[PDB]
Amino acid sequence: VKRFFESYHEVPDGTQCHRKTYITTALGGICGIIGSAYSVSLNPADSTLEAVARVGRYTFTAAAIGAMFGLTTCVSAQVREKPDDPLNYFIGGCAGGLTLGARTHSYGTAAMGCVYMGTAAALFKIGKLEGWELFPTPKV
Amino acid sequence: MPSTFFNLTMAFSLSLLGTLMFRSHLMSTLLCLEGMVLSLFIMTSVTSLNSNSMSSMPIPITILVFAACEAAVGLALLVKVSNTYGTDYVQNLNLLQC
Amino acid sequence: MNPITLAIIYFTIFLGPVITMSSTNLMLMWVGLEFSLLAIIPMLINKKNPRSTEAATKYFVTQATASMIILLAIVLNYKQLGTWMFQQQTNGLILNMTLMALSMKLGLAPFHFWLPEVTQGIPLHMGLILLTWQKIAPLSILIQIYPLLNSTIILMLAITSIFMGAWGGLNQTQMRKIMAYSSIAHMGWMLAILPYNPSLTLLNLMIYIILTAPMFMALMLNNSMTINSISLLWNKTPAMLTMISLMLLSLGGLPPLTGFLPKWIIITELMKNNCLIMATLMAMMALLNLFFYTRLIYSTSLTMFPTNNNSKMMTHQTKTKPNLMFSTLAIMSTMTLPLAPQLI
Amino acid sequence: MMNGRPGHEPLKFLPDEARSLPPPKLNDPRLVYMGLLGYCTGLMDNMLRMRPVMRAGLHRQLLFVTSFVFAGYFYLKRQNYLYAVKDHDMFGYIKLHPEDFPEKEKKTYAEILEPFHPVR
Amino acid sequence: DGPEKNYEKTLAILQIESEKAELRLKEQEVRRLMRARGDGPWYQFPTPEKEFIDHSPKATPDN
Amino acid sequence: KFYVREPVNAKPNWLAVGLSVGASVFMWIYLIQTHNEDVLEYKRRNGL
Amino acid sequence: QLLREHWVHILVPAGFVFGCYLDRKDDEKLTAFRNKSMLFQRELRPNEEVTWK
Amino acid sequence: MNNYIFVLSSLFLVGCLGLALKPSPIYGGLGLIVSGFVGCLMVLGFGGSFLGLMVFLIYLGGMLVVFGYTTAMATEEYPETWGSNWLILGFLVLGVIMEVFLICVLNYYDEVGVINLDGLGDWLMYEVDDVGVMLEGGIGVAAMYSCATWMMVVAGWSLFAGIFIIIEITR
Amino acid sequence: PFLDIQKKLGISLDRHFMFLSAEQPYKNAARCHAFEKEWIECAHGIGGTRAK
Amino acid sequence: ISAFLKNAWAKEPVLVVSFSVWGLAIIMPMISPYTKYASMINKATPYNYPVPVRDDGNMPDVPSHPQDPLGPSLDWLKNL
Amino acid sequence: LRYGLLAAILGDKTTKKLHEYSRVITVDGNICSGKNKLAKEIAQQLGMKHYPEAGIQYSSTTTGDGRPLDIEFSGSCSLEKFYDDPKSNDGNSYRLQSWLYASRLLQYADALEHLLSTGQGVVLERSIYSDFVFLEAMYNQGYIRKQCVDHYNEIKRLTLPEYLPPHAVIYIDVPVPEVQSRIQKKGDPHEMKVTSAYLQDIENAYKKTFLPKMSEMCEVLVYDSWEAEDPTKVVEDIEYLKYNKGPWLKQDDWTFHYLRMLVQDKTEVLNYTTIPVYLPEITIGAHQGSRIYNSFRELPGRKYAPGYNAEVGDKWIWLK
Repeated sequence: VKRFFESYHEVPDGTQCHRKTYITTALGGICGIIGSAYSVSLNPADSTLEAVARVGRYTFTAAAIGAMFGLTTCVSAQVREKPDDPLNYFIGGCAGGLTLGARTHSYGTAAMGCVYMGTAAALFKIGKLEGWELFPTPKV
Repeated sequence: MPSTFFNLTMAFSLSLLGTLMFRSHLMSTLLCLEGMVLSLFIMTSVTSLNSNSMSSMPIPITILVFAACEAAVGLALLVKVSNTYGTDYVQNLNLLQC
Repeated sequence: MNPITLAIIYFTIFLGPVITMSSTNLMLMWVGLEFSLLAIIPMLINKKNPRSTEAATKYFVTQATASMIILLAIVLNYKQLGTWMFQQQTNGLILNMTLMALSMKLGLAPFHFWLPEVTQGIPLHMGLILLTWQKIAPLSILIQIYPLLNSTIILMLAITSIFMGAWGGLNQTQMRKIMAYSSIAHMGWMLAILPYNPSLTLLNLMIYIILTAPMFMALMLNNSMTINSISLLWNKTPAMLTMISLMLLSLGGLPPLTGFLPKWIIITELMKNNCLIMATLMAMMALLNLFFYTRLIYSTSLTMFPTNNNSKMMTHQTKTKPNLMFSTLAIMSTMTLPLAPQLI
Repeated sequence: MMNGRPGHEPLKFLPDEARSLPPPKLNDPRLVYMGLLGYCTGLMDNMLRMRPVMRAGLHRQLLFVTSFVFAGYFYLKRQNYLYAVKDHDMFGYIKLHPEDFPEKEKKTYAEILEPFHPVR
Repeated sequence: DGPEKNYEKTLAILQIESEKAELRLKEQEVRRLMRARGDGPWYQFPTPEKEFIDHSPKATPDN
Repeated sequence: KFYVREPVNAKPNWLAVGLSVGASVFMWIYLIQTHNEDVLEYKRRNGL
Repeated sequence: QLLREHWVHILVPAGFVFGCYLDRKDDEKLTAFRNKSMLFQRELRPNEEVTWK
Repeated sequence: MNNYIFVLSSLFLVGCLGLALKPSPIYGGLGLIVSGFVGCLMVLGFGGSFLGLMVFLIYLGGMLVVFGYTTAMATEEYPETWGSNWLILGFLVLGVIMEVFLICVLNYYDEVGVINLDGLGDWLMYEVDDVGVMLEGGIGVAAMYSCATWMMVVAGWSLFAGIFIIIEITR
Repeated sequence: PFLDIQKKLGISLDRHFMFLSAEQPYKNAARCHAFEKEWIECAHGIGGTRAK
Repeated sequence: ISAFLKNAWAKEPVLVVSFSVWGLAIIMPMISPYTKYASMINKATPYNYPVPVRDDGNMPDVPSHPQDPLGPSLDWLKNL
Repeated sequence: LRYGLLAAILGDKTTKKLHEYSRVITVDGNICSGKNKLAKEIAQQLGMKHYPEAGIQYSSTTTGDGRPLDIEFSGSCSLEKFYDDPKSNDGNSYRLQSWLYASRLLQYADALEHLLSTGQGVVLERSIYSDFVFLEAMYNQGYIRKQCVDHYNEIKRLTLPEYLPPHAVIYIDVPVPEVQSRIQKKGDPHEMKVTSAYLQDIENAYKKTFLPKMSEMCEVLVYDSWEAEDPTKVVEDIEYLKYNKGPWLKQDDWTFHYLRMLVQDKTEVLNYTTIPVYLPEITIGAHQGSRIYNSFRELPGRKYAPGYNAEVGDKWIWLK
């Protein structure tokens, strides 16, 4: 089910690389699938083969970004013992941004993606640690 | 009752899909809207008859009244589109992109 | 239109939302929605040009599909609970379908694409009606079921609306499209606080209307449907520049003006409910709107674009268009922050 | 939140309970600001219609000021009633549920040990 | 006027603002409890109206 | 005497002027009476 | 007379006097603790009604 | 006679699928006429009468007008049927197959929940007044002249303003 | 009702056929009339949060 | 305007008759003396069983048997 | 009570006022053809109102004091400069032509308002329908550019289709040599510089584009000079003209109402002449524009609204 995704937080970060990398690759692939769906819907391709090619490009790029993010985060948290430190997620986000920039063949996109994705991943780690909740229910 | 209502829900979903995915004719989309209305009317009628809720039998007829008014307005718009362009192809209706 | 038709269509336009707001039966709320949808189309297609017909057809198809989805939700709830009203035990998918269909009717992103085009295709007064009066009926139903709505769905819609309105307004040289994207952004803000405090949704609606109606009236004063067209205000009607600047800045949300209070109070309530990330993202992305309003202010009030020779004949004539309502609404929309506690 | 309050009366601007509260003093700062806003509205209307800003339509300006003050007075009375009702409900709920609002026991700074952070 | 005036005006200001602070804190807890439990004047969500139930004898016995 | 087309606002709309002045006077009189009555009711309810 | 040009020289002084009046009113509103602070807690001298008005 | 209503529902679903696939509006209107007939039959089976006959009558008239309008405006030199486009034909057969497949899949995942092929027809009419007299849906619909006159008022006003609306639109 | 005009006026345009347990033509009790009556009467008075 | 009404009768009798029948349909129910019985008969028609009430001694006007003198009488309908 | 839906409901209907001589009659012809005399006589004999040909100062004469204003306020164009240096470099040619078209549009609005409000017909010399002949002659002679022609065509497309055409058009045909001789006889030191090619272009436009087009919708009457003299004959032709053509037949009270509402707001009439098309010949520039606008608003009887200028004798301001 969807608990496959929530399995990401079982073992402390820095362990079960392969598994966390699989999870993040799945997340990236899903995001790329949705983005390709919207791009094909609005802004239609000239041919069905071209549309399928664009879907493949988007999905592969997003999956690669997610896989790199997960692998780099785990490898950092393992090489340095820090098992729950946002800098690991910042490094992973920068690696994902660099992957995006490389796949797009753009140094500016590489750098901006590194910075933005690293900040986003660090904030996600901080939120998981400190107990923030995206989409809180009305408590008042 | 249960299987009938499941089939009616799926029929409405099919009509909604036919509405959402266009196919170069405005009349066909209007017909899909009519099909959605028909499915909803059947669902309401079946529910009222099964519940013996006689006081709720007015509502199915009001559904038809308002659906018919909407269909008439849609047909008037189709007349205007045909006057403007010569056909009811939705490809022409794209002047507002800019 | 002749007087009988004008009366009979304006009464229907006014009655639709009144019936929805006063009805206890979901079917009669839907009837009010249908009244609005049917009665507004002739006024959209009144002028009869290809753009008017295209806008009317787009509006009709979108709104009819949304109404059918809403009726599906109503009928399924009737089947489930034997009642014509959503209860605490109504199914989550039924409520989600209702929310999505009503957001499609309103124009919240990603169900927003139709709105800027339909706004572009119609005269300015019709755009005013569409962006102000027609929002009340869909929002009333949501405000009636605010304890039942899904916070995740509503917040996704709200943040998407904020982002898409902010980014759309940047690329537009057309005043009607800019108004439509401003509508999308403010509706995102309105929907963000619906699950938590619908009184603030009503407050944001009221302030948005009190700001938008004067903006459309000022646009209608000279039929300024473009940035270049509005730039000639310093020559055609200089006196309105100060109020236009202040109204635009209030729409943007600069503190001292009244338009700040909705964003401020909504952020306060979201934070009270522990919605820090979404509140921060919304307040951060609501600055693109200030940017593309300040661009308008530069073009209209803080500089002087080139003018035409013929505008001297314009200057010669006498004008009588601005009602007594423009001054009242503009002052109320700009200079009312000190009375903030009364508004909430 | 207060729309389901017991004794709530639909579409009632000023319930009878509101008569017990003290009326807004008629030279209140808020009412004076509302009058000032009405005056500014008259001035802006003149400026928009191209009339002597401060000299034209004194009858119109008087009507603006008086109408603004009138509406402000009655609306402020309603708002005072609403705030009084809110405080009434809050204190009543606190009285009803003492176990949820226990009293506090503030130790003195003599017995409190706050950490010291040198500024070296 | 003298230092007493400013001193004992600051005392009054501090009292008022501290009381306002404690009330602002209490209102949030009160609202949280009322919303969570539903036993207060606020957040009383509507239910079907029993005034419009038909209690007269029906056509069939078992109703 | 000056304008070729006699100005649309050559003379005051005396009906409008009278009605506006009367409405302002009535609004003020009613406001003062309402304030006095409200104060009296408040004191009577609270026992002075 | 020459009032139409010189009357404008009463606004700012009027603003200052009105500000002094408003300050006195704000002083009145904070009358609590007038003689009730741990410091400055003397008993009223004969024929004295308030410590600092 | 235990599969009667299920067969009617399957026919209605197939008709709505044919309508959704959007052939030429002529065949779309024919499919909608068949669907309206089957819906009338289902309403009749559930004890209705006035409602089924009325829906059939209304849709007969509506599809007549739609036929006139489509021949006058939504026409093409080679109107498209269901078999004309092989993609449409393939998705039609796929829809039939995916209905016959989902029916079995649901019947397997649970045999009593959403669908119950076993005892199909056992749970059609729940409770009925055996010795009653005034029970037909005509009475419920006619309640609009006394008990629920507001519904009549809104419907009548909608139809009244429809004339002005269409006149203005077509002007 | 977002606006309680019907309660304000005392009129009932559409409040008298909101559920099965309401009034039916010729006193033909609906299906589950007793159960809906019991549920509505139990839930009356207390809020919609409590009644859940 | 008897002349105009007349010209209408001469050239467009159908509309004159339509409006005359409209007016007569509106008026006759008010004038007629039998309009009271139209609803009395509908009330008289018994479509549902008349459920008996439990006797308690405080019921002197409601009969005890179908053929008792007390209760509503339908002789007004018997000779209408 | 300004005209509006309320006034139309309470009365003030155009069809009620229209009579036999509630027409629009437009006199046309090359330069110096007798248009002025012919129009004056037609108007005097038929009871209609004469509208002298709109000029550079029509708007100033029709608004405010009624006096002509400085050319900086009235268009920064000069007919004398046009004739002296037709191929200028400040675009006086096209500035003059666009200003004259705008003035003619304003005058046509005034004439239509008069006709619809009172029912009395109007006799106009030339109109927005025949204005384009001068522009075409300018372009053919090289006095303006294709961009100027496109801008003029765009403004005409935006403005002209909103008004009804004249009922009758009366074209006085006089050949180019006689036009030239009449110009010399008049002896205008600047007008005499007009080349014969320009006049021939005007005649070519009149006879190729105007008359065939106007024949579609109006009643056209072509006269030679010897018939244009003795205007009684032209009036006798008009008095028996039968109008069974054009858009005037399909109008009704609730079309005249909206035409009147459009034509009653002079600001809305000229709205589209000021579209922000940045043609150098017409673009002013912020500094000069603000200078001229302030100088204009400092003119007597122009600082405030018409009823609110105490300097020009307006009274009761404090109660208006």
